[PDB]
Amino acid sequence: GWNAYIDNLMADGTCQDAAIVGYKDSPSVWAAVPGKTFVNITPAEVGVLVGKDRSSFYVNGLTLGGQKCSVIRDSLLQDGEFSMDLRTKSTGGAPTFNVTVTKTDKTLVLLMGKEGVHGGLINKKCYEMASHLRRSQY
Amino acid sequence: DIAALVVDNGSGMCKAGFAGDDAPRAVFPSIVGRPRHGQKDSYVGDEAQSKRGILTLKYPIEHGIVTNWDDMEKIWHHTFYNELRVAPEEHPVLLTEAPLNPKANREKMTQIMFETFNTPAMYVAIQAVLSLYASGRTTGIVMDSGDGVTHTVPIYEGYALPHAILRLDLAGRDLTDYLMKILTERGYSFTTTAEREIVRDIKEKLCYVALDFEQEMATAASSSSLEKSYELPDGQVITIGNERFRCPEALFQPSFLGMESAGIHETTFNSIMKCDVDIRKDLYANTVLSGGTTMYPGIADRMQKEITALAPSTMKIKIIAPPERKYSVWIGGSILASLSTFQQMWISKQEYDESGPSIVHRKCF
Amino acid sequence: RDLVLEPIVQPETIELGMPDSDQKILAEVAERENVIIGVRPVDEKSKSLIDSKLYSSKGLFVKAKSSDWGPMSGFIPVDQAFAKASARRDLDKFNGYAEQSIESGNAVSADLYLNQVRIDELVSKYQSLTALEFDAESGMYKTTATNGDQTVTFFLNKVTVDSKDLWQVHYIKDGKLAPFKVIGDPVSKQPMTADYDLLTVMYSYSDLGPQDKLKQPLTWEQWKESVTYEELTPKYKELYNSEVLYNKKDGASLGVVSDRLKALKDVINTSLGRTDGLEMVHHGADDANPYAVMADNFPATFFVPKSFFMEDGLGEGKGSIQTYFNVNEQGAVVIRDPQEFSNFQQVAINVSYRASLNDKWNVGLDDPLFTPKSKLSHDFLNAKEEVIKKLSGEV
Ligand SMILES: Nc1ncnc2c1ncn2[C@@H]1O[C@H](COP(=O)(O)OP(=O)(O)OP(=O)(O)O)[C@@H](O)[C@H]1O
Ligand SMILES: [Ca+2]
Repeated sequence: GWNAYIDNLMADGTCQDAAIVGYKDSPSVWAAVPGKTFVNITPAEVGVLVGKDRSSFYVNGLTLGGQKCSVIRDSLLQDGEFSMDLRTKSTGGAPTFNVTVTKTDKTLVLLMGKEGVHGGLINKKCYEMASHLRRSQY
Repeated sequence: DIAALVVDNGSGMCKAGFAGDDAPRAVFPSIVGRPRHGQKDSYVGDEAQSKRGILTLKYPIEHGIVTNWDDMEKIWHHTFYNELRVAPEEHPVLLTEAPLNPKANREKMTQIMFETFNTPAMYVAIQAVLSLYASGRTTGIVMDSGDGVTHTVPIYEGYALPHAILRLDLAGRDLTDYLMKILTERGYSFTTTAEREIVRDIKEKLCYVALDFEQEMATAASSSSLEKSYELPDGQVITIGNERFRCPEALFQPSFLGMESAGIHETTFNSIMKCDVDIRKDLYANTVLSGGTTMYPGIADRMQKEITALAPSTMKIKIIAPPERKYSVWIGGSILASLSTFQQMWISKQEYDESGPSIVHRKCF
Repeated sequence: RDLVLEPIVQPETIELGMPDSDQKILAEVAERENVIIGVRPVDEKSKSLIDSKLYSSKGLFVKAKSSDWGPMSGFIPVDQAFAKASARRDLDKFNGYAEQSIESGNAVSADLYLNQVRIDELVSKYQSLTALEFDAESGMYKTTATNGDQTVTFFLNKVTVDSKDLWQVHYIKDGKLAPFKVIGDPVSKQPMTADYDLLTVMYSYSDLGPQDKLKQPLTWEQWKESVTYEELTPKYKELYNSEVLYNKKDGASLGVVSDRLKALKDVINTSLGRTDGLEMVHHGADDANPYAVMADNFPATFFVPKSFFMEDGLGEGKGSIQTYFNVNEQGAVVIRDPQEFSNFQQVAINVSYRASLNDKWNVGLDDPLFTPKSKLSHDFLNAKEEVIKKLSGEV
């Protein structure tokens, strides 16, 4: 299933979380890393990702599976790009993590990096997998 | 292992050297000198300044962004081969970019570095990010005023937030024109380019920030105790009074020049209000000054005062003025490309040959 | 409280060597320009000649050595054998440089005239001439002194010269007494004194500027082509007019000289009120040159900004201090040793100054001590080590 791709993307240990979430019609988590954060993300958050108000979450932030994140870059609605870059938010010096969302023809690919892993590696992996799936018409 | 080259960019000057070191090896004005019409041309730097009386000068960057790529390549040739004299295909190269540099620009930077100089690796770092790296910090707000552009840039975990970036097309050269103008109105006659460079040196040597501008204007109107003299190379002496602080007051009130624009303090505040509510506290506590135009004595205290007057009585306000901040950016670049963790951060020539330039948009942020 | 006072006492040896009036002027320059100014040691006969204000001083062309004893240490002998520090082969090279100067006519060879106030200094104050006694065979008072480790004999003639009762020095060559000679100035035909050699000059990053920093060997055609006939700084117009003055001023200064130091030489030579090419920094004075032999540098001296010495707590970092260095009165500072010098630089850079460096100081000493890249780095990069600690929280 989609979990085979979650398994594949997590293999190299750079990322701590990964998921594939349908965003069309009513969103739903198609596949996710068990026992982590993304599996409990709700459809309304996806609706916020793809919604018309692209400004409020800059000031109020948002949570994903309860982890607060800030949107750094937004190219999620641009053809050829289809990506949004975020980083998690912490309290009391607790580590923060890089997040990448990519948008294919049918799915959202979500990745959470480990401690200190730079967002660019996660971004490269997620975009290349997304390109592979779009190439597969997904 | 390899000293990666550090190559800063700027509206007026350039700074270059080897990564892992305390100060730039080499610096020059980035302008290029074509003939006036020819074999014996000298294109770059102090040589172009020296020959400037018989040469035609050009600036590749205006308001931080590269324009004439053609001679940016010449500036790179002079940096790599003449100032550091080290084969840049042999070393990874750290590059710097102005805020909001157009997408195709950063692609052309990549194309030039990889196709022309066959660099084994590179990184592009935003100057303000280096400035925050430069002293103890990964998160905070940078007020970067250089020669071209003024930016207020909140940064979270080392990542500028472009949505909240504000830009102000007002910097030192407009102040220079203004100072020449209002110095003439004091009874003097500053009008030439030589006179422009002299007024520039006066501004650099004598301006400071008044804590109470109206009171200071009153003090200057009621005596000459703060007035200074300056001796021209022709030995003639001019005197400057309240202009000393009227000039930098323009940073807070551009209306002094007939401009309908907020001062840096209010635009810093508006920048903060565009940011996540939850990180502003740290931003409030990490206000970083960078650029030669932030070197005025008294600017940090006055900024503290203005924000305090504007901000909630609860808000903690901290103005950080690193003392060499006019070059702190370059230090940060040396640091960044120094690191082992940087090994992943290298863009490789192979990635570019396989995937093309658009990886820079995905990988470089 | 001797712990600081011996650090005070050792500077007293240079204060014997170098006049406090000049320490006043150069301290005022160190206030007016926000720079550190180093200077090599000079010694008390140099005090006598500086107090004379009478004569030109040693330069670049006159590569002959600052002499090592007595009256002659006041000057440079025509024979370096009377200037014995370093070894024979080196004094032979210096005699080479003398012969070169003589053939070039950038040195003449000149006769040495001393007046009783100088003798009274040398015997009484300086303890460095032995009592004269008349010999009717020489028609001169014989004297002796340990010029090297050897005591050597000299015969001194009281002569009416410029209508003063000068002593004229003489020495035995091949058993015959010959008048003793020193380097004379080809222009004034008067003996060149020792210069002031300079040690590092250090500036804040706030004026780090390549149009000032760059070191530039060239000479005439390259300069006069480089600058258009009105990209002018006034004296440079004469450099358009004359190749000779360019060769004197830039060629001797040329060294590995930075243009900032080229302007500052004009500033300092003006400020010291000397005239007619009289100077004390003609050498251009970098200690970037390849022959920056180390032990000549000591004990050294500086002028530093008044603001400099009230800046923060002692014990800056691994470079640490508890007794505030070899401070001297008249605002001056002194240093005994490369470790003290290197610590003083390491602090100055922690006042965000930038240190000039040269491998020969380390090569002189054969312990790793002056690499900037590694060793002489300032503790704001220790603060980047704290930045990486933060990232280690990230990383
Ligand atoms: N002593 C001084 N006092 C005030 N301003 C100064 C001083 N020295 C230099 N400047 C100003 O600093 C500016 C150059 O700084 P810097 O090289 O950091 O800018 P830049 O990076 O080229 O500009 P930008 O960041 O817009 O590209 C110039 O506007 C110059 O007038
Ligand atoms: Ca810049």
